[PDB]
Amino acid sequence: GLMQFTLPVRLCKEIELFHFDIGPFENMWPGIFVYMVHRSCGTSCFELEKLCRFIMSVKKNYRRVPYHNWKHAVTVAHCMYAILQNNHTLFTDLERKGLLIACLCHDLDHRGFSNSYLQKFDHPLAALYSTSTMEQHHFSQTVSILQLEGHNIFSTLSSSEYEQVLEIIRKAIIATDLALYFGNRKQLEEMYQTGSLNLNNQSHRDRVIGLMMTACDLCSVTKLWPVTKLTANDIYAEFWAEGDEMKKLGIQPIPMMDRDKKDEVPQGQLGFYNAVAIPCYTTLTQILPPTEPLLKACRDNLSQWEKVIRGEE
Ligand SMILES: Cc1nc2ccc(CCc3nc(-c4ccccc4)cn3C)nn2c1C
Ligand SMILES: [Mg+2]
Ligand SMILES: [Zn+2]
Repeated sequence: GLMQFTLPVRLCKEIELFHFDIGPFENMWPGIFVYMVHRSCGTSCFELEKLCRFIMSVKKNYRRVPYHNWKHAVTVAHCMYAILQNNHTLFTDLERKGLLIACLCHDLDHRGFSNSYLQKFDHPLAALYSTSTMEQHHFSQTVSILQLEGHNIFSTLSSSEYEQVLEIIRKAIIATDLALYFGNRKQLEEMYQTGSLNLNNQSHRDRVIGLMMTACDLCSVTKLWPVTKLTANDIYAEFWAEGDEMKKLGIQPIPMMDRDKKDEVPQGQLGFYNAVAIPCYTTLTQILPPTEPLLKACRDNLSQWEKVIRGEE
């Protein structure tokens, strides 16, 4: 109860910043998460013993893939921590509880393959879940782990408060399906622009949390350039393995997934920043002004990929 988590001084200061990198010491990542829950939510949000047992079971259910791994989970939770801490008064008690957990769980048991590859392979998960296939699975794995003995971190919530937090987590995880992001951001853009956006309207809040989930999920493009650049190598190592598997099924993959077309990576990142990332952080900054450093960092990284193309690196 009187037992804080404290971080060394450099991590204590830099963890508050949006561009923080959680580091290569895997054994410190649980401590970093608990630290963030404690300042974001409170030392009373969760029973320490249950929360530590939940974190360790979540870790165990992330696989040893190049990108969609335990480090990605904790990275996405840290971006959500930074958003919540820079927007103190905008979020409910239940939302603070649910959103860091949703972020830690959002890619549980990822195999390093897209929804499209599962559907072409005819994976059983593609018959169980016809849209947002991996995302319905991540939510299903989250509920499985919450139901293990001694793992119910929400045990103190009422029946209806429990149902609300699980519903925040479900919508937050479904929203990480990038297919859904384009339409969500268009609606939010129109709502903001015609001044109909209303944070007392639950369906509006839902959309705003959706966009926060996309922003946290893509936060690799908001880091210092050497982090951004080295993370892109992991991102492509997955896509290229999926491309290899597409070629094994007798299907030319898209160029993004074809290792034979490595050379167009710089131009592929430009389209990504222009079509996905910059629009995401722009609309997020319009709705939540203190998230502007994510947009500024994204713009700085777009300019670095421009320099790669001009052969200045
Ligand atoms: C956080 C984050 N999330 C993502 C998701 C996808 C991508 C790849 C983006 C892309 N590359 C290509 C491409 C590459 C080589 C040859 C031809 C085309 C196409 N496109 C859209 N980057 N990414 C990042 C950085
Ligand atoms: Mg995902
Ligand atoms: Zn993710």
